[PDB]
Amino acid sequence: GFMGRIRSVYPVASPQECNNMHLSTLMKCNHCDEVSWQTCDFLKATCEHCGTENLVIEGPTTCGYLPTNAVVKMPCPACQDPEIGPEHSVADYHNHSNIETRLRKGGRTRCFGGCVFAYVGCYNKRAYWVPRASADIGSGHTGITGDNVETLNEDLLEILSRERVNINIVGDFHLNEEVAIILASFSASTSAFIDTIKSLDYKSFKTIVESCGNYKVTKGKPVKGAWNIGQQRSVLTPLCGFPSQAAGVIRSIFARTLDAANHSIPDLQRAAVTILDGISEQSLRLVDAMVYTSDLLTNSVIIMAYVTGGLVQQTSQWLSNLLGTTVEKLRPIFEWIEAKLSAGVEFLKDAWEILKFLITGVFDIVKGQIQVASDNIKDCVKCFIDVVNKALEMCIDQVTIAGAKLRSLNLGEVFIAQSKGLYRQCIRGKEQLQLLMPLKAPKEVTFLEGDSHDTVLTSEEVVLKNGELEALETPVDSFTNGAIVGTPVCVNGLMLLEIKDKEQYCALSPGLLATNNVFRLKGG
Ligand SMILES: [Zn+2]
Ligand SMILES: [Zn+2]
Repeated sequence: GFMGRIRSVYPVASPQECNNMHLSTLMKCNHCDEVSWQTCDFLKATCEHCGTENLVIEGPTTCGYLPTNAVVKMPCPACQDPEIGPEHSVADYHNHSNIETRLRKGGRTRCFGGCVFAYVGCYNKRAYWVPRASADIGSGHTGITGDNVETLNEDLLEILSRERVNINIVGDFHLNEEVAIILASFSASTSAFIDTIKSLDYKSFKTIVESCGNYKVTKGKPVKGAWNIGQQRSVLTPLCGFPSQAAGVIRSIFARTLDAANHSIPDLQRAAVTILDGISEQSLRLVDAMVYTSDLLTNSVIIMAYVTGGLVQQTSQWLSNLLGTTVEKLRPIFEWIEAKLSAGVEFLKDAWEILKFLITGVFDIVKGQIQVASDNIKDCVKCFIDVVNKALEMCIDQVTIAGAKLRSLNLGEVFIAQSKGLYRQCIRGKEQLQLLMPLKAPKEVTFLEGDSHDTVLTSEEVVLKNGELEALETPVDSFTNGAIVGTPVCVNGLMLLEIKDKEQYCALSPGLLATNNVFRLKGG
């Protein structure tokens, strides 16, 4: 506010070095009829569910952890009104502030959740108040003041009066709301928090929380007498009353409630977008960082609706990247997804789970079909994978390399899919190739490009041979756990790596490494 008065409070050079406090009262919201801790100033509170501004009514209140250079900013009626204006006297503020005050020996004060606030001045038509006295139940928390407060107050006390508060992750470590708002408590801007929240894991959560706080972080699954992080606890609780801006965004995002009603998912998505943008210009990028890079667990409708809308584009991207081609022949997959997204809330959590598979799922491509690696694949995901595999099976045909017929996959580029991996049929000419070619044989040698196991090359003598070919389903690692070593052979015009005692041969790649497709010679 006025620089001289603020500097008598804090060793502060500019009003912007002052940190806003988190104030909240437990009260019902007329619009949503729910009783929730609502963020507020001295007179107005906002529902974190409804998002509607309300008038503070008597109830338990708290100021949360007190930050450095703490202030409570409020719109100034006097500064806003045209007649009185930005220049006004301390007592003229108090007349139109419509904030009832108690007169102490130091001057007018106002109390809130165990802090006594004093008015320093207006600045940019906003009043600044500072806490002249502030309780501490430990870790800077101001405690709760109200009628049935001790039950909650005693829990808070046991976690917080410790020199080092103990964070205990009870199960497996996962990004949920409580973890997010604890990390957010350390970030001076929402933008900064975005970068820190990426690729989060127990170690990084441990190093960050411990470096920047009086915390000790334990992953003992068995719970202790301190702050236990299990699952599904709201960030709308005084223990999570951190005052920073990022924490404020995270608390709002995870508290909004959108009624899915009979709306389709792309409708809820458009609704989600506007709700999220009003919270913060960074919130879309914040949720994206949390969902796509740190495996956020939540049941929030807004967060789920924001990311799962679209979905076809995210699915096409996922498909194009692992098939290495355009996926417009796979049209059936996208119609199905459009259809299920139109169902609305019914499909919402299945959309959520499909998305998470696209991001972190573990599979291989075998005989032109996706094969997942885990049997805890959810029922909604098994159904989705079988939608995809049925679309691929429409694109399956037969290519015949000279000597044998091999399973094809016509996807705007023909791929070979007899075995694990998708193989291009790139032919490079013997001209200039590293290994010397007898040129006895036609220069119709074929390579096949794709996933390649490391190879050792005993001798570079090339050995032509002929006879008919057999296509074999067997994987190379099944017969070769160790790196495969061999001397090249060309049968009818493509390099098949060979070891003589084994009756099997494997195809070669540009760069001369071995591949999964494997063949044998007629009659063994
Ligand atoms: Zn409400
Ligand atoms: Zn004023």
